[PDB]
Amino acid sequence: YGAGQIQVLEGLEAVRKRPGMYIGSTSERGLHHLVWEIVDNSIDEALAGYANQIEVVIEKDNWIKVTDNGRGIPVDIQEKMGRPAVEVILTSSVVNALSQDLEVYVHRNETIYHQAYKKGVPQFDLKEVGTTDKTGTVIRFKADGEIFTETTVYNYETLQQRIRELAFLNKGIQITLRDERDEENVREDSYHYE
Ligand SMILES: Cc1[nH]c(C(=O)NC2CCN(c3ncccc3[N+](=O)[O-])CC2)cc1Br
Ligand SMILES: [Mg+2]
Ligand SMILES: [Mg+2]
Repeated sequence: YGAGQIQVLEGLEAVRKRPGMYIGSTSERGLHHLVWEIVDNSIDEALAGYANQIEVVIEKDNWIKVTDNGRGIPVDIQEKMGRPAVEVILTSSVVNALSQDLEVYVHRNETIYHQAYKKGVPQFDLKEVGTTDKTGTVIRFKADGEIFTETTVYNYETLQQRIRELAFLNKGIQITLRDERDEENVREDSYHYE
């Protein structure tokens, strides 16, 4: 209703109108860029000194799940928007705007908080769903086929090459890639340079 929500909605419209100006293209390259946008957040949180494990999973139907053991995206009610910080951050995310569905689970304050979105729009208010003794952020997203019209299927080797490189370039971070798309044949590569 307020000036805040208005700018968020205009922001989503702008990203979906010209996706290639935000992520380079809507080809297979652009699809893979979505993963790097999320993963780069976890890398920064590790470099800041608050995380050291990152897991990227290619799930059934080419959902992507990214999990870190950082502090967790904050959930406190923000001054600007009057909404949880996590909601504000994710409603301005290009990955969220270009995903048909996105989910977040924040582990923080010994609590698990959950919110879901479609094309960047929150589907309900941030909800406490359980408790935890760890901190971290889990992001699950499904790329929007309306945007990524060529393909929404990830290439394991493409993710693997860059994930390995990230681990090599950011020594000490454990980065794991797992492909669960075929439950009968699951592949996993784990990188941890010392
Ligand atoms: C997958 C993933 N991980 C993160 C992440 O770790 N974000 C950090 C950003 C800094 N955070 C903060 N922590 C404490 C106070 C204020 C903060 N902040 O400014 O967001 C913790 C989460 C964002 C996303 Br997608
Ligand atoms: Mg509570
Ligand atoms: Mg380590």
